Parts: sequence; C-alpha cells; structure tokens
Amino acid sequence: LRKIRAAQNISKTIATSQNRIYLTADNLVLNLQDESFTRGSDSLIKGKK
Amino acid sequence: LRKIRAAQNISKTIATSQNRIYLTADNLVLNLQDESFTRGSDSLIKGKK
Repeated sequence: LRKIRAAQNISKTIATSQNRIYLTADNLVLNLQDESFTRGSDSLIKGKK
Repeated sequence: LRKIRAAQNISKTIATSQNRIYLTADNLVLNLQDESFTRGSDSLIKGKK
C-alpha cells in the first residue's frame, strides 16, 4: 500500500489543476442622466410697444 | 437502465465546462480643468509713468 499511496500522490499531483471559466457580473452605477427637451420655436414676428 | 443512468452521469461530469466570454469595463477618471492659461513667453519692457 505504500505503492498505492505513492500512486495516489502522483495521480493527484498530476490531477492539479482544474479548469473553469467565468460568467461574471458587473455592478456599480453612478451615471445620472440629465434632462433634455424637444426644441420648439416658431417663425414669428413679435413686437412690443 | 442503470447502465444508461450511470453513463449519463459520467458523461455529464466529464463533459461539462463553460466557455463564456463576458466582460464589461468601467473606469471613471476625473480631472480638473479650471480656467485655462492665457500667457506667452513675451519679453517686453514696461514701466509706469
């Protein structure tokens, strides 16, 4: 069983490492957006007294 | 039956792995630009009356 032990150790050493890949999430938001309008102006002639 | 289920499990364990590339980035850097320079290396001689 010393034989088995050695085999175990070697097999495990070879075993390393494992592989896995990522599906990550990104958080944190500090993007405040401002206001905008739809421009509106008319072609007019105005006059004051 | 058992053979099928066991085969399923073995195949499942060995096969699975994920390769999903999913990354986003967010780096915000703030710099200050106050009123800019208004100068030039002009050499002139001046004096008050």
